[PDB]
Amino acid sequence: AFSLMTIAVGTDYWLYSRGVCKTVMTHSGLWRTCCLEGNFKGLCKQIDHFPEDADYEADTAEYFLRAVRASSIFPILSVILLFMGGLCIAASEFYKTRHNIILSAGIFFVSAGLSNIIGIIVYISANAG
Amino acid sequence: PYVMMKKNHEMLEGNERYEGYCVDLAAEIAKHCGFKYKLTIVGDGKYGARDADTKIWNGMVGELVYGKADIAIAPLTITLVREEVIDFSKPFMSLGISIMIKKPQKSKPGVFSFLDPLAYEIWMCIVFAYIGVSVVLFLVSRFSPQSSESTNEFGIFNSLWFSLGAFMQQGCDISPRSLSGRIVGGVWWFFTLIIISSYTANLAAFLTVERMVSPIESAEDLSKQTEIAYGTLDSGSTKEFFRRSKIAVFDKMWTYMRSAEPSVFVRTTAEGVARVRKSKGKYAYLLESTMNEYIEQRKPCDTMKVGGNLDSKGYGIATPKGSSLGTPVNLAVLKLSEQGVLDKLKNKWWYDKGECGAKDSGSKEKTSALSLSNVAGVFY
Amino acid sequence: VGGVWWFFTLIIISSYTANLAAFLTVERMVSPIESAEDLSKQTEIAYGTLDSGSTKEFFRRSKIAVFDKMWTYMRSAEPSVFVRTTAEGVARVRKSKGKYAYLLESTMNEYIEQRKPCDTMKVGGNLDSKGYGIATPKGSSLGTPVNLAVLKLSEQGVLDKLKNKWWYDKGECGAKDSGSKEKTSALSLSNVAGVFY
Amino acid sequence: LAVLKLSEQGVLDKLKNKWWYDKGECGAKDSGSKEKTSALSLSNVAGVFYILVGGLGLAMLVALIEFCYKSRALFDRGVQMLLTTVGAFA
Amino acid sequence: IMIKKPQKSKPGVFSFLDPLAYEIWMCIVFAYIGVSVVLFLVSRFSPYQSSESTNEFGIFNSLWFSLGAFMQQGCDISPRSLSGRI
Ligand SMILES: NS(=O)(=O)c1cc2c(cc1Cl)N[C@H]([C@H]1C[C@H]3C=C[C@@H]1C3)NS2(=O)=O
Ligand SMILES: N[C@@H](CCC(=O)O)C(=O)O
Ligand SMILES: N[C@@H](CCC(=O)O)C(=O)O
Repeated sequence: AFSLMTIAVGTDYWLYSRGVCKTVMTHSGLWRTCCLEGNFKGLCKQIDHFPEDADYEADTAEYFLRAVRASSIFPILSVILLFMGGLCIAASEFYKTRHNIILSAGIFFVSAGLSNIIGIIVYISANAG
Repeated sequence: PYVMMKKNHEMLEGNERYEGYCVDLAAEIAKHCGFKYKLTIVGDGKYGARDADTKIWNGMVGELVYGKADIAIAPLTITLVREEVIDFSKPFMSLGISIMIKKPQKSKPGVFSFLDPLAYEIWMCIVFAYIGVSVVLFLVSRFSPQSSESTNEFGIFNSLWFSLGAFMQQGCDISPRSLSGRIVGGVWWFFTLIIISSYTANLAAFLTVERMVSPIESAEDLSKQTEIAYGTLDSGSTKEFFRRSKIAVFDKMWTYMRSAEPSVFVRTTAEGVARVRKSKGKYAYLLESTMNEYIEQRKPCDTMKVGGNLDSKGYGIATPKGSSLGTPVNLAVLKLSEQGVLDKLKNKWWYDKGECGAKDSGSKEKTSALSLSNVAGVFY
Repeated sequence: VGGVWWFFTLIIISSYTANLAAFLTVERMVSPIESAEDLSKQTEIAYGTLDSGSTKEFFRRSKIAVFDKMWTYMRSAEPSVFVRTTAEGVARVRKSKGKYAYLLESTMNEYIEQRKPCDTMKVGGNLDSKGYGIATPKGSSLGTPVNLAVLKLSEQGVLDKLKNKWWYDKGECGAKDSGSKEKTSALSLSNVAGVFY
Repeated sequence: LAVLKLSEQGVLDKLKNKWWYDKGECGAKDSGSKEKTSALSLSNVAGVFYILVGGLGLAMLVALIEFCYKSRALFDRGVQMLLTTVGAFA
Repeated sequence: IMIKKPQKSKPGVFSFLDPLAYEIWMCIVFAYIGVSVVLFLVSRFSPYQSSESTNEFGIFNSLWFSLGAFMQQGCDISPRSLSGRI
């Protein structure tokens, strides 16, 4: 489980849409929107939540969604909690008989899915427009 | 189909070289009038209308006025400019100005069409949330509390079956009875009351109208739009209709006909048909209804007529002024019209080539039942 | 087995309650005879024609077999199917209550249907076409200025505007222009009566 | 005299009807009133998925604290009689 | 007056609670607490082995019956008295 998050954060074929690679299909990702099927190809640029011609100023609901999307805390949280559950389940070999440590592990796995599942929801929410 | 090229032209000879509506109608009138006849084709391939400063007609009637041709049996519009200097017999076919546009796509409902009123991100996020709930309702109901963890009936497999029971709203076998068990059982109940109701509210929306509404069928929006350019045949009586408009929307039609860059007037009708097919909504063509009938009755079947006719003009058998044959010609047409001959000829060419042959007028009523083809998916 | 039959139920039942109040108030139109072929398969209703008429002289000169049957129906029919005026043929249809048909010209049958009481209906396509023309004696001097004048009205749409004016400004029945507009009502017990049965 | 003579015939109004309507029309001016239906988007129903996950984190919290309370280890009949006394007063 | 014409606003994250006004959702919650106390009151009311705990409806279960009855979901328990079924 710890592999498939840290792969998915550090890879960038998240979305197949059409958009500008320089500033027209996109090798679009969670951090770096990249581009395929163009005259220029293989250049990956930094993504940008845009305040220039924004049309969401003084929104209560969007200003929460801008922060959570482009600073993707929830898939980052879904890595660390999945990593923290990995250390408690690694610590059952040595320093065992504590008999509490895998519940402390297993809640961190279940939490890491609840972090992961809402990281999908904020991702589908923001890119729609 | 007024004159069509016969397949065996180089085999056959004379008037048998051609086959068409007028070719049949010429044979019918020559029986009743009793004259030998020899068909020809105009060299212009055009309709005779007037030159600037010259009045010399370039087309069939210019071959008819000037002693070259004797009888003109053709889809020739009886307009005032022609009849003041040629004769017409009484008309043989009724028609008017009408529009050809491409019906774009058929797009009947697929077999998994019932899943449509929710998007496929939602169904994916439902299944993720269904697993996400049922693992949490397991984890709560199985802790260190003799074997008093067993007092909760919720293993994980009863947990998947509870939340499936709560989602499909088909009741449930048991119920959580802890405090934190009833929280997850309560929230998932509030979840499924929104989602299943958002399904049934939106599926009522798909079950009245799921089709296409025609963009320019009112014919005043057709004159309106600057994206949808509209044209007609050059030196055609449709163009000659709008040059003397007295209706205000028809006054605006001629202005964009005049002020289109480049010329939307196409050199033939068949090339004008092929322009709208290439356009895909970008261009419209204006043509006669009986000329727009045969376009629908041929493959690729993607041409259809919107609105009624814009007017009511007619076609005529044409003769020169003072042509002595033209009066038994004129008595022939009233004989052919009453004997059902002309309608039978209007039948034959315009149905038997109904390769498309659909006659799909449409079940217009929005109070129409579900069909088994619409809900075939859940049985699969 | 149960889990799929649940999801089967969720789709079928929610599709059943989609437009259910509409189907209990369909308000169908029956239209028992249309499309002159089906005049000849349901020939028991009594046809009607005008005395001294082109509709007479058309069916007197019958050639098509569907057209020949309906006149050879009317000539041996009892009593005399002919009426002396249009107001006699219209009124004979209205009384007989779906049992007497009258075959008549397309524009009067357009006109009668528009005018209230509006209890009649124009069904079927036109079985031919024919024209009204302004007429002069053979060899009249006025024939040539009139013959040029007919198109000269028609190319301007004057005749069409005069046809737009007169056949629409008269008595309009309610289901002709604004009868398409709809509304909702409570369910009546005559709509749901089979469920109580 | 000519201004009214146009205006009483509605000529000026017809000329005002002509020019301000025949120009460039935006789509939501005449036929923008017409409506249509579409599938629900997840941005439309997103709060219900928040509240579900918002409830699941809460339920795991309360289930944890009843374990920390029970692994560590109470009303009195008198103090609830005082508590129903103060609550009735307020 | 001319302004830059605004964008057509998306619905909020609480768009589910829009078909019923704010004044009703407060009175649905108030009717919920009102029912579950009365359903707690009617049963578990000195019946005459020990009759004081014959019914299964505590205060906490009777909240769960009324929450279950509102969400169109069946529950395990049922009132089972003439005054409690009302
Ligand atoms: N079937 S059709 O509409 O092509 C059609 C149309 C017409 C036909 C005959 C047929 Cl078959 N003949 C009539 C004729 C009868 C008299 C009235 C008009 C001319 C002389 N002209 S029409 O009304 O234009
Ligand atoms: N039949 C028509 C063709 C051209 C047009 O439709 O304007 C004519 O003779 O004028
Ligand atoms: N208008 C018709 C009247 C007779 C009929 O309707 O048949 C005619 O001139 O002959």
